[PDB]
Amino acid sequence: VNKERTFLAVKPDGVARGLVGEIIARYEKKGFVLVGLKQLVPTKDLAESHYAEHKERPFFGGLVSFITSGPVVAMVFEGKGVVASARLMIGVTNPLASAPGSIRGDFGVDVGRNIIAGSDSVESANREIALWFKPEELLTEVKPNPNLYE
Amino acid sequence: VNKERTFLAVKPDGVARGLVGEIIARYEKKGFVLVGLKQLVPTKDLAESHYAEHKERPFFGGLVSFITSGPVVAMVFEGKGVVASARLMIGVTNPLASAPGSIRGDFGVDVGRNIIAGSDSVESANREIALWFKPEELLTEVKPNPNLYE
Amino acid sequence: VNKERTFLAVKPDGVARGLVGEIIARYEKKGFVLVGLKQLVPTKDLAESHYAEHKERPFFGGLVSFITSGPVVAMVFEGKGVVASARLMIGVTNPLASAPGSIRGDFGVDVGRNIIAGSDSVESANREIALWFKPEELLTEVKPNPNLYE
Amino acid sequence: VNKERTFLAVKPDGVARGLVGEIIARYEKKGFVLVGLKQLVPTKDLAESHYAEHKERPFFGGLVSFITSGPVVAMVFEGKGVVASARLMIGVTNPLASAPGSIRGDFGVDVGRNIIAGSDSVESANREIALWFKPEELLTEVKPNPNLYE
Amino acid sequence: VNKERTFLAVKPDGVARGLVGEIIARYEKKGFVLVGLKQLVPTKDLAESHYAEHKERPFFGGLVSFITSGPVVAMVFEGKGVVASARLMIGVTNPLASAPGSIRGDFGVDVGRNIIAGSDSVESANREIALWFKPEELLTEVKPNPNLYE
Amino acid sequence: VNKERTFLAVKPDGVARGLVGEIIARYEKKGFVLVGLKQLVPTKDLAESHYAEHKERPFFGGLVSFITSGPVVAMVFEGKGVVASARLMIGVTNPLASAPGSIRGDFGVDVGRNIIAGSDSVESANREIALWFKPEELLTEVKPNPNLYE
Repeated sequence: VNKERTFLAVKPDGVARGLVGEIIARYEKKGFVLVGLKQLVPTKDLAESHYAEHKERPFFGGLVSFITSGPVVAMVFEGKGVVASARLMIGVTNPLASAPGSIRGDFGVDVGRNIIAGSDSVESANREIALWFKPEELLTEVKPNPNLYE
Repeated sequence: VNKERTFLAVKPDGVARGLVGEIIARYEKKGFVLVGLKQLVPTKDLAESHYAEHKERPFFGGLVSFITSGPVVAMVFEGKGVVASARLMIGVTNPLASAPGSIRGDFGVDVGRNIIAGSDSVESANREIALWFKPEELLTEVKPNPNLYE
Repeated sequence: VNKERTFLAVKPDGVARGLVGEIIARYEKKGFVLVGLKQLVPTKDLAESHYAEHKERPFFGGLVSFITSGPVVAMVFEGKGVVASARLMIGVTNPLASAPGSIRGDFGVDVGRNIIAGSDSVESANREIALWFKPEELLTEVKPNPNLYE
Repeated sequence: VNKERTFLAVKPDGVARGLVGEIIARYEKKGFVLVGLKQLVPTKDLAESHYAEHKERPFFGGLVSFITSGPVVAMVFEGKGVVASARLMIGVTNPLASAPGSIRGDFGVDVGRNIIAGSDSVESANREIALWFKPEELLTEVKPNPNLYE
Repeated sequence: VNKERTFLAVKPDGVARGLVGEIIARYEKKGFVLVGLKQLVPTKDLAESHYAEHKERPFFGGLVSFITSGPVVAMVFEGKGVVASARLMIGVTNPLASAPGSIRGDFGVDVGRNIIAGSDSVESANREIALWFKPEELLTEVKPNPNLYE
Repeated sequence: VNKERTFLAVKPDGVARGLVGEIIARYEKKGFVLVGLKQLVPTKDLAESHYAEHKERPFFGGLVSFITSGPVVAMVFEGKGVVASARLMIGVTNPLASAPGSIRGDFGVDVGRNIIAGSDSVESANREIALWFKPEELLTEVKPNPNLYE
């Protein structure tokens, strides 16, 4: 189904480096539809909840500290297979090993400053969307270019 | 002063044509800082207030109808001379007469589908920002790349 | 009216320099619709007819010789004000004096190797289209993106 | 040998989405030479012949219907290993699984709207070129940039 | 004549912002030929000599201080009318008033951080080239693409 | 460590094709820092030393002949994992088999005209840097954007 949605966050390093527009344009060109979008400086509570799966790990603190250190651009994109497709467009965890053409492959060098993060599964996407966005902040009616889907 | 701000709205035609990222990237490359950003479908009340200066004119209705017909990406950019600079980057009212290199010059053809609109003066910017955005939706602390200003 | 058409020819120097795609993309992004397109090596008869307005001038021979020296990409674009708009996107006769952002301003240096030429008026466009293209080579039904025109 | 040729068709969805110039530019930058180019609306006879290998399959009808639904940009490119190289530049059948950097990976989302198709072998290329183009529509003498081949 | 040369320096702010490649590519696409190129951190003596025309003015000190504050990418480009053409591609002194499409118009905001500077006349170019480059650092034989000049 | 360095040379075919700026921009966008840069026409002695590992092979002569046939743009980039990362950004030896998104994948077609070459290991990088550049030609103090490294 064409209504799958994923959550993407341009982290503070991506915003600070002026990469927001470049990133959004890659998803728009692909044909995914923007369904939610806003810039905010995450609070500690929102960050700890977002990274809750890592809470027992040592690196949890650093992830929380970094994401609340500056503005973040949060967005929700809709489309067929968007969850896995957006991860492929992002690259792998280590930017140095990500292929040229991917966001991290083209712009990043360090695991801890890897620019953007997207949901890893439909289930986590559904959880993340509900955490970061109020229902009224998301488009209800979506209309993709008519030349994108059979 | 380097803290001047302007309000820009990517209208429904610009969002529908997948031009949001392209537009944001032009302002980021220029060195202006994103201070507010969100997508919303304007209500009639917000639209009539935004276009209040034209309320006695015949074309008022059409402007209100069009802007509430679909999603809009609202944003606030900060920087020296941003109000006039952003207008220059946009082009003139008629896209056909706008120079190649400007947003309307590169992407538009009709006055009524001219993609984006920006504040025409600091005073109108201040009014528009307060209409479209709550104070907590705007960054308070802004940090431009350190190589941009003397 | 939205059905005006203009004739554009990417000259041999533009084809040889690998600029065909770059040029077509500029008109597509603008919103003009491709209505005719083909590559051919012009015959002397077609060239002399195309440049017939200059036939009494000394430089006529050189224009004819150059345009028949290699492949040319001929195209017809449709849209509101396309004739004048396409000239503005091209630049002025001398590439050195053309503004950055225009095709000649961005890519050319010499009057005699100025990459592309477009019709100078609706009347000349109508004549040029009929010279270079058979009626069955042109789209009859045209459908522009629906977000381009009011 | 440097004179191998392949047939590429930008399908109706690619033309409708304004991707013709972007696609041609990718092959020009690569160093392949444009040897044939035209826009046409395929007739049913030409479509059934093009897709003749699938004629016994159920999905044959849909392929024929779609390709004759609007304009197509047909082209022939020449160069060493162009047949396999052009397929690699295109991506795999499913755009969602195509790598960022490839045409389908960057712009497509659905198998049935996958933008462009290229010959799968030299033999099929030779058949397709002869179907879509008359011999006089193809360049006989080809001259690649002199810095491309040893 | 096609052998005119101009001197361009990407100042410390341009180097620091990662704009070197973008700038060089604009001149290469235009058709000008790179005849000299190097990165160096200017010494005070070289800076005072470069800005010698302003030595009696108050702002002289600041120009000298800034240009010696970090790496500079110095280059010499060759081609017809390159001196005036390169200035047009750069924009005017104030980046805010420079047109979109020009380097300063697209990337700058402050007079004192205006990214790049080029020779203002053939005479000053000849002086600047001799100051910044040793004769053996410059190409003697130049070969422009053959499709650029008549 | 973040101070690893690699040597890259845009070969004569890359310079001749106007690809210098495009290539430098890819490394700048990635976040690597330019630490050395110059254009020169290699002497036979420098070439034979650069390709010394192949001196017993038949193709040695051709490599030496080609690299001394015209200008070369030599550069040194600094950053974490830059040696392997730059090779990945370049592609594989055969441009036809290099993935779209890589420099050779996007721009090349022949093994002998493969545009650019980078060090294959830290040890060879250290040798190549010392061969092509004098110590005073390299930046001593390097400052990467502060948003690149943790």
